[PDB]
Amino acid sequence: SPFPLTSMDKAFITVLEMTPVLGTEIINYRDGMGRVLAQDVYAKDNLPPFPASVKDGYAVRAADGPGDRFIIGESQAGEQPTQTVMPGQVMRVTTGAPIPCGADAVVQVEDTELIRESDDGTEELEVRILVQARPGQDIRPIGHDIKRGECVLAKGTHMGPSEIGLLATVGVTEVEVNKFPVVAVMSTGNELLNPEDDLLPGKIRDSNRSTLLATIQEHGYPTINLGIVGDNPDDLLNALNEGISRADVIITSGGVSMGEKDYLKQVLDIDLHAQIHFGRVFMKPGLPTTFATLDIDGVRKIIFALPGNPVSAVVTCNLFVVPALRKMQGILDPRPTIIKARLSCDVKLDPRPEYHRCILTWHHQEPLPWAQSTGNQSRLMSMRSANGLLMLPPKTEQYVELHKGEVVDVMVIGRL
Amino acid sequence: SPFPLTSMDKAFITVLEMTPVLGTEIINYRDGMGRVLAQDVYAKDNLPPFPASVKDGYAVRAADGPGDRFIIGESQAGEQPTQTVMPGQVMRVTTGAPIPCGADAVVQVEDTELIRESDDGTEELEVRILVQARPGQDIRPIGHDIKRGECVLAKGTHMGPSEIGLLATVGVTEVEVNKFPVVAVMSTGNELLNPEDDLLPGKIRDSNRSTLLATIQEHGYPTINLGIVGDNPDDLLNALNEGISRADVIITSGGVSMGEKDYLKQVLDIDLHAQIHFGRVFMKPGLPTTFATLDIDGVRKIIFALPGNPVSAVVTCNLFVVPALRKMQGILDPRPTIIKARLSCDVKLDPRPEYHRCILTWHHQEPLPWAQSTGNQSRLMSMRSANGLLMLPPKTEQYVELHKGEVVDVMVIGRL
Repeated sequence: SPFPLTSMDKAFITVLEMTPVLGTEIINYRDGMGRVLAQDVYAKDNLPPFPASVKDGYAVRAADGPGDRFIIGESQAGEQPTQTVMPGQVMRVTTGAPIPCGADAVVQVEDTELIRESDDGTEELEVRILVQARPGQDIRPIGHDIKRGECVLAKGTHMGPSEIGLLATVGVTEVEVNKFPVVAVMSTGNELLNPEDDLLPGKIRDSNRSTLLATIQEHGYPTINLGIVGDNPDDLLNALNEGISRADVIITSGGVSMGEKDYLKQVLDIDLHAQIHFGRVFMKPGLPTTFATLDIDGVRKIIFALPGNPVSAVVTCNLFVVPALRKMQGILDPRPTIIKARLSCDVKLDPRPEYHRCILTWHHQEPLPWAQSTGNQSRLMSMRSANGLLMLPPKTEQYVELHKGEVVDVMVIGRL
Repeated sequence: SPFPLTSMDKAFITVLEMTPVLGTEIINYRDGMGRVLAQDVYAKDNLPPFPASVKDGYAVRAADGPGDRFIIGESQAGEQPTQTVMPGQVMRVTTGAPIPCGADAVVQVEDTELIRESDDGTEELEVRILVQARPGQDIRPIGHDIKRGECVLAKGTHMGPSEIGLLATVGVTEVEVNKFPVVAVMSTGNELLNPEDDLLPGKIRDSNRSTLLATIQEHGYPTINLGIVGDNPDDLLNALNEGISRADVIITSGGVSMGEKDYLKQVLDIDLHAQIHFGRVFMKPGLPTTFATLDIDGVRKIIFALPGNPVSAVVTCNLFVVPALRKMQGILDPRPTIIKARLSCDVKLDPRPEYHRCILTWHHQEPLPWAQSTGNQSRLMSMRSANGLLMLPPKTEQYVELHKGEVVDVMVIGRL
């Protein structure tokens, strides 16, 4: 130390290379949102499991052709019919009802005309079939949608609502998935008070813990608030030991610049015996960002020591922490989604790659969204929550500034 | 009935026009994610509340200019200094520390050279200042970032992690927000079994409840599972009455096509005394979709009767239900985000506007994402969860088909 400047590219790959994938657990399928399957899932039944009508109408014998027919009964959803349709007969069917024995096609009600009904009008007795049915018409045969023994979901699938619905369909209500990481967050600094506190001389409220915890919670991971820790080695070691005991990932903010600090980087190295992989990153903001791993008893803990600056802490959380968490919970390609957008304002480039929260908006019929950096002046736009992180290239002897309208990379960090 | 075909545009505006905005409640700021503020929030303190150093270095008198200086002490984060810097003196400062009386500028450590330190090396005693400081240099004056009395968040703001961090910063830990809707979901149909059940003759498992509940939960709203209800008027009325009692929004699936059904539309009208605003929509899938409101005791309940077809139920939930829920929880412009994408395959157009789940992907440096419809054939792509809903125009005497590469509208429905 001062630790080497690590390039942004190397820092990012290092995080993903060194981060473990968590082990597996069995869950109820209803709790599956955002989980990654650690097993293939097979169907144990056909869908449909009986031949089913696609339409409201009549189950017919195609070989009878068009003509006038006696209605012998009705096949209704949920009940296996017991009658057999004979020549000159049909059975009323509704969508989803089983096709009765004897019938080999369905004719939809619009292709029929009713001839006779009961005196009280509640039962149809005779119908005119106006068309020549093709065999199998408007019937879903057994297993048309899913066959018994078919693999319907592969291991590695990241589940959303439709996958949960598919598990329900096939009756696989307990599934093996990767665990979610438990993430502990602490803040360090003698100037910090809790949000609930009135100010005292020399002090400010801690906002990083809240911002970071919210960011992690937004992605669905369980969290632990480890509070504010004093900037001294003893208290820091104790807090880190608690985090290691209680969590898979520890995030700290503060204590990583040069000066009064570097207690933190020193404590990680000498007292905790952690391996610090990088301690400075060539990026703006985020220069003092630190990443370490600790191996205990065949388990790898990961530690992120983020800058105390509140803006820097939230940018680095989205760039480094979130992808790591995604890898830990089993997502095969944990990289963030990066989209192309048009800059709303001119921006000056820095020798470091630069990152800034922004709002992405689509304008009428224009194919690319516009990216407007936050914090810098309309009323409505100044109220929206950031959903992007602008990713600006470092300046070069040639490119020193980017202009309004130019296409840039933006990392998605909020629901769009 | 058969109810008039309502255009997709009219159906959508009707839903948003008729849906109420819920009342307000006070919450702890930590629970604020996704909430909409129903109050303006003001700062009661300045940030910083004392003049603060931007840098590690020395607090100086600019009028002394460059030269050799006695270091009289250190100002550290969290402690108000008690000494006054006199001519020819400086005080060590770290980033965030208060500027002592007497000093009017900070010179960063890189613009200095140390002359003398204590015998044990732990305390700096004399330093050479190499530059002419400008008055106020590297100091954040009181209120530079936030002024006492400043409105930092406006009513109508939809909160994310950064807004939660801002509440923590200003110490406003309880805030008035709109309530979230409680959404009850039931399925109807005599053919339906619970996911936990083995199949019986004539029956299939209910997947809609699971898919719909997951979709609603993904957006963060509380839900109630009302189970499977028999397709008969008595049981339907009882279930609806339970939903009305327990929830703000009731979603049913099944019972809305012509035939064995229309018990549901009849029960809503005659027994529940609800106002059905539309009962068919000119769309594919989703034709039988029904929307109703019920006013009791100055409270408006909303009821969506979605198609029983599992694909139709999930498309209609994203098009109609989600925007309604967004309006109920106070979001000022509850419309979904619609983006432009390139079709991955040729598609035939229908006389109805058509909607289909898809996966959006960005390719290397290409500015527009590609949209690939689900369900229709690579391995990896067939595993991803849908994040889009393709919105296809109705066919016209001129446009009958859309080709691979053509730009189409896609509604975002998943984290991208």
